[PDB]
Amino acid sequence: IKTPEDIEKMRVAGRLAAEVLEMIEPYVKPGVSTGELDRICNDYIVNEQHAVSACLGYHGYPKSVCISINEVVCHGIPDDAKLLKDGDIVNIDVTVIKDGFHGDTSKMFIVGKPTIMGERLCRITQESLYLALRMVKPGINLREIGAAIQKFVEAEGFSVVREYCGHGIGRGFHEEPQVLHYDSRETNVVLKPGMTFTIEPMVNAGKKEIRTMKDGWTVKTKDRSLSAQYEHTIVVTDNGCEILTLRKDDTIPAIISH
Ligand SMILES: CS(=O)(=O)Nc1cccc2cccnc12
Ligand SMILES: [Mn+2]
Ligand SMILES: [Mn+2]
Ligand SMILES: [Mn+2]
Ligand code: NA
Repeated sequence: IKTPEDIEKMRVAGRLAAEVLEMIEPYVKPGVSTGELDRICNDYIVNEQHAVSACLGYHGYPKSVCISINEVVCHGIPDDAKLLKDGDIVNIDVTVIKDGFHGDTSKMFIVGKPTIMGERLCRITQESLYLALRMVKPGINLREIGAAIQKFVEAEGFSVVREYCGHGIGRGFHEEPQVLHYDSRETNVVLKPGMTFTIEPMVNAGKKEIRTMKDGWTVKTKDRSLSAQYEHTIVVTDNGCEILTLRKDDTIPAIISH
């Protein structure tokens, strides 16, 4: 449970994280390397935002952002040799620390000519984040929120990745609680005002199972189906929530009141 002043620090950090995604958007084009995208992000964070990437060095992570293409579910490592191409779907997952507090958000970019199925998976995944956000208010259990995401996603013939989840966030990067995106008999966390955490559903076109690669980081779908993710950092309010990482292109308001 964060203090008013700490919540303010989270607004600042969350805005910065959102702004990295706004900044990078025009660079997300056929032909660019994920390596360069990462350099551009890191330069912006250090030099213009006077912040730091939370990811760089975190538990040994080598880069400043995670960039995940098509069948890669999460933790794609920027690389100078990996070029974006027409029809790709790409997640850029950003976390910045500013004044001791973390802001954590990601979105999908569609590269070149969108494919109908890429467009669909991306839209449905964002909608699954959106429906979750509209549920958030004190007195609700996280279990219900995980359950609703799962129900929505699967009704689309998609699946929810189980190995990854949203999380409490503040002066730490991945704090309690775990925010599962599916119904779990383990989840029992009733929301309270001032809690800050993320919601970050990872949705596969095919089966839920994943595979980790040999670089200690990159995760793909076991069946090599497409996978998409969107993420926001939020604070629970008296009556709902406030999205700390909102972007210009978000089709949901910052403050959600009940
Ligand atoms: C820093 S990171 O964005 O690459 N993410 C992570 C790093 C290290 C450990 C993690 C565990 C769960 C989820 N994300 C993790
Ligand atoms: Mn991560
Ligand atoms: Mn993230
Ligand atoms: Mn996160
Ligand atoms: Na993907």
